[PDB]
Amino acid sequence: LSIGGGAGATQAFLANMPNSWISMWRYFRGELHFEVTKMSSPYIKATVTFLIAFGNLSDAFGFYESFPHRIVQFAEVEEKCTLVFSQQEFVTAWSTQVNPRTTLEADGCPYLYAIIHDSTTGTISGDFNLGVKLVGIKDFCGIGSNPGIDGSRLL
Amino acid sequence: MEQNLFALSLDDTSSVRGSLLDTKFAQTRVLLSKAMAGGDVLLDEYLYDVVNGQDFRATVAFLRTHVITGKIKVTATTNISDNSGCCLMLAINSGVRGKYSTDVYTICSQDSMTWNPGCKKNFSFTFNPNPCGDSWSAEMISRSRVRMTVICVSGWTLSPT
Amino acid sequence: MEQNLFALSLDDTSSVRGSLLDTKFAQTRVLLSKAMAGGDVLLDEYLYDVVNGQDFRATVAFLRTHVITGKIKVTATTNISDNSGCCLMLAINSGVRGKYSTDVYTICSQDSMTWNPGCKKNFSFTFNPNPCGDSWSAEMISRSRVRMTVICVSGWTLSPTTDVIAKLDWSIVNEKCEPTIYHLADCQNWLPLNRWMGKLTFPQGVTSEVRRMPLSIGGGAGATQAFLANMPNSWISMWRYFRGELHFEVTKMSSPYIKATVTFLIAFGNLSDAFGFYESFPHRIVQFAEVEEKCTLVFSQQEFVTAWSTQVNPRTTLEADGCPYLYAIIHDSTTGTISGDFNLGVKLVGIKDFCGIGSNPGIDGSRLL
Amino acid sequence: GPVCAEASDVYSPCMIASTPPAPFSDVTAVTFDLINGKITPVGDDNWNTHIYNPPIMNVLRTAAWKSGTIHVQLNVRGAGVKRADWDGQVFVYLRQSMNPESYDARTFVISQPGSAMLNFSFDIIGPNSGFEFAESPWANQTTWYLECVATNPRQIQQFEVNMRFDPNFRVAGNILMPPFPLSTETPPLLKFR
Amino acid sequence: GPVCAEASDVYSPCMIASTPPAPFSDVTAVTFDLINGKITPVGDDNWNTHIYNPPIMNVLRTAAWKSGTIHVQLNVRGAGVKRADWDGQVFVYLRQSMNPESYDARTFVISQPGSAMLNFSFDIIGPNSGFEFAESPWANQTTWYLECVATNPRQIQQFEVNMRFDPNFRVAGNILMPPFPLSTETPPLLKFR
Amino acid sequence: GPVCAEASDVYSPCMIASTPPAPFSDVTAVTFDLINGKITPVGDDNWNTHIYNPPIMNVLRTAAWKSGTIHVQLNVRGAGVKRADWDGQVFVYLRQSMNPESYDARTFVISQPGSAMLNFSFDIIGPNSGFEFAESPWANQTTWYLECVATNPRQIQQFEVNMRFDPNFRVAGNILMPPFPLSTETPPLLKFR
Repeated sequence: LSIGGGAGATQAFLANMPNSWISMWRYFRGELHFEVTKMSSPYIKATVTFLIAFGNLSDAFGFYESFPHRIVQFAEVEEKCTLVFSQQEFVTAWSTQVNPRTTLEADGCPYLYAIIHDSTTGTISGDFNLGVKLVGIKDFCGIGSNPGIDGSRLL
Repeated sequence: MEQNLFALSLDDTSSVRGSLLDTKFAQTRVLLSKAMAGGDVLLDEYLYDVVNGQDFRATVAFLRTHVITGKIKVTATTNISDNSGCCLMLAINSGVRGKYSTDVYTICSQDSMTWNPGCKKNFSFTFNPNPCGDSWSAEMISRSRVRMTVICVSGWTLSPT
Repeated sequence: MEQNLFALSLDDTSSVRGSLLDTKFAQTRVLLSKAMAGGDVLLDEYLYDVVNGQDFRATVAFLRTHVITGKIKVTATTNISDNSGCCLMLAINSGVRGKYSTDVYTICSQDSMTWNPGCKKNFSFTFNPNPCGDSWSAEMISRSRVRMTVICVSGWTLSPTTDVIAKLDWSIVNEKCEPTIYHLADCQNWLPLNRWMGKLTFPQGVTSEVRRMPLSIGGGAGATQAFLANMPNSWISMWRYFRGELHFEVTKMSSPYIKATVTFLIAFGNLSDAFGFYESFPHRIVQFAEVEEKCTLVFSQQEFVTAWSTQVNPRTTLEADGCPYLYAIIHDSTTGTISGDFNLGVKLVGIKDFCGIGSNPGIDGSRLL
Repeated sequence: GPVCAEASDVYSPCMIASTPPAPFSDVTAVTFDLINGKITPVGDDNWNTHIYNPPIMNVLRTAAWKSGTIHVQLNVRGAGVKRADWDGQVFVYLRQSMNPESYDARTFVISQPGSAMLNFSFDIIGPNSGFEFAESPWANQTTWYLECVATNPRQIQQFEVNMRFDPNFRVAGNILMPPFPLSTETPPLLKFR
Repeated sequence: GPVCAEASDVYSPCMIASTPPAPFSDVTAVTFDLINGKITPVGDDNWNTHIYNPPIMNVLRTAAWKSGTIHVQLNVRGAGVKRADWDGQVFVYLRQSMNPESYDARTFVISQPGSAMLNFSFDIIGPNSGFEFAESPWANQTTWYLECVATNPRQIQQFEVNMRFDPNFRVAGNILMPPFPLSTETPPLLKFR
Repeated sequence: GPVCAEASDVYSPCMIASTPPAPFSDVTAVTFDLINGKITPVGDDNWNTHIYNPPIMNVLRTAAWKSGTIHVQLNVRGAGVKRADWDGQVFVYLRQSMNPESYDARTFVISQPGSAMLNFSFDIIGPNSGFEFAESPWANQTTWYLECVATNPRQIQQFEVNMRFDPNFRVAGNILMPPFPLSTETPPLLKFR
């Protein structure tokens, strides 16, 4: 959720104008909007669940479902699904961009989580791809000017 | 400051209410074979045991409430490609004795639920563990040995990958 | 039947509410030695860690709620025989660094709670973990490393037969969490300092007893080759001179068996220890019922002619001192049918109608009491 | 110009650091942690690190959360040298974290034969409700280190840091610290006899 | 005068260029393209060209259209030299296009024995609705090159460009760029051992 | 002081004059006619007189009547000299007419080892309705000559005049001029090879 500086790439980061611009502030917050698209054949069925949580979370956790979340299924045709995360899912603003060499547990900024609720499946070999794009921030709030920090985490 | 404690918000006997988030007290993971023509027993287990691992908002309050007032909502999640069929069933029963029949006709006499993950993505319903009362506790269905079951009624018309 | 799930009672963000039963999220067991005269550290631990073992109705929801809306209610349980005294304290602080001072004056600057299990059975209060917000999460106080502490301020006036323990009932009560920020406004309606004043000790016998406390609480409190100071006290040191209505919370930490009448008043330093006519100066006489534990002292503006220096130089003779002093004199004589001391906890909680005068250049350390 | 503006206010000294004694001639620097009161030279170079206890300094390391602006005056004193020989310089770098990526906040460079002073001011603004807990791993908050470097450590004798709180400052929350070692001012003339 | 004004704000470094190593003694200069982040020395003179990636720098070359004012602080560091020997100078030229006809925007000249800094600010104003697409051949729009020259490249060691966005700045439109090479800050002391 | 104010705006160069080549060592000066764009050295001393054609310069000699204020920035560049040897100085005289009686308008004196710059501004106010036709024999109107002199013509290499129009400026009336000789800027480095 620290989309500052831009996205990853070997020995260099690439960034559009917007993202590059929000990097202008140190910390920030506001209502998050998201547009998750299904890019796999409607044959590849799978139920994914989203939520905001922190990094220290184990991969074998399991009780994600105790945190406030949204469950997403896809009808044979439905293509887009909008995710809204109100101000109540963040206690306080967070750093726009954090240092790349930061352990996953030392990270103190929220994360958008995507967990498989049940299990992906199909009668045809294939993958269940999902496009996640942060479209905008409602009631944005930029805090102080950001000195900067070269590059950013890689995903 | 100090205060008298005998009379505090401590002798609460009321049943768990709230959102389906503070109400979620159990999440069980049940697997399906890559092939099962019929009569397969996907998972059988005493109802009360479905909580063993679990630890959700409602879990804790579930056990510690002497008298529950609401039905249990069980919701299954599972979808398969349009070109494939299959039929599952979840059925609860008040009790069981000896080497019982796991057949379909045997379990769907009491509260049951049947469906096809091929056309209807996720299925769910509400039941009442105490078939002759209007109340029931965690310790209840544990002692009266309420058994719930999951079976495959008809195989996959086509095998998933 | 089947149903759409994206829109269900699943994206609930609301803070935990309910009875003190569904609100109890932590129960910590803290022990007491069969003997501990003072300054003992009963138990120190990061706030967030108080939940480690715990598993109550509210526990689970406590961690998984992104934003809590209610204060935390901590309740201690512990009683001891009428013929014995003792004084405990639970104090939370926003953070800690390095080998910190576990002393009393250091921790009670922020939200704290003091009491005597000898006369008041169980003590509790509500605090706000986020001192500058109105919200806070479980993950919050875990990262910002909020440390809470438990200390013994005055020993047992008499030793119990066995070691004892006091339980804690951490709950998230339904109260609005409010901030407590310090401004630099020279004139303030009310400013809290919770700066400790000292552990007064009155030995038995008809000994002529008197104690002085510097009203020049600048720089901080004493310590060998170094001064220790909390944020508040450290902050008021920002001004040269000051004044306003003084509030004080004097607690009894000795067994209710140790009876003694103490009299307070504001006076200067040059006063002799064999004076006697203190009682001609405006004062307040304090007795303690078998159970009464706290007594509030208020000194209005009329007890000070003009503002006074926040902090004065340590190497200043007691007679050359020109700043008021809070006095504690024995009116009659401390007494008891059991060997023990009549300890008194004096803490300056706040200044009503504060008035800070000019910026203070500073001055290293401060008098030692 | 040849006239000098009136420069007022109270600016109690907080952190002072002297350059290594002779014959150390290499270029060396020092880093000040303006918010927590910790000084650290570059390598194992011998500097004279002193942390004072002004009422202001104190509040900084005893106050968990802080928000507002800080006024700073850095003074550079040098050891007497024939003017026309001076080659010293001072590169002061204001930054949020020494981690090599993070870029400078502000950047100064001055070459004053003898000694000079430069006043600047940063803004402590945080994520909470405007407060930034000095280096807390919560929102991966920073602090404010001010790294000063000297070209010729022989001509530049010391870096003095003076800071004043701006009236808009506010803080809440106490951080339990260890007793504070009594540190007095050493500028009076080094007089003995 | 002898007192120094408070000079605040955040001014992250963007472009830095060092003068050719010895024995190059001729007069040489360098040109900065403040809006696109491209540095180019005069001839085939060996300079040390580095382009950093401050949040600010980034937006400049990733934003097609931009309108507002820009604050700049140019710093000049020099290699230690006996003061009374300094003959260096720096002629900074702010201009819209290097095409020989086009006349300077602003013109500066300074001779600071040791090192100095000069702050100035230009206004990016364009034909669209007030926006000027950096060098687009549409309205034959320009950019803003800042050419700095050094008298004695031996005494003047480097030109540092710091720039801050003024609050009235606005931009719209993204220009697809190639991945940005990771460029970190080299000022920490060149310490090895 | 050691920090420098932000000095903005556009100040296109108008008139530039270089001091005579060696071995001319006597004291010499030059006079600028700020309003008509005519440069004239003292005697038959060899200076390098160049008149540029900024949009601003142009209007000045093509506009008969003019009223308002003018901003000026005079820059002095000098040829590299060991600092501790500099004895140069510059006496700039702003005046209405060279006729010996007429007294100076404003008077400046500066001695900057290396090179400096001084900004000042006069007010073109006339008898018509506030307009002053540059040197018209009507109300025996004047103009504005700015005479600059150099102590040591060897250390001081040139006088550069930059001027910006203040927004309150207004002009009316055209004066037929002869075609304007194309005059380009010669500051780029005198690079050949």
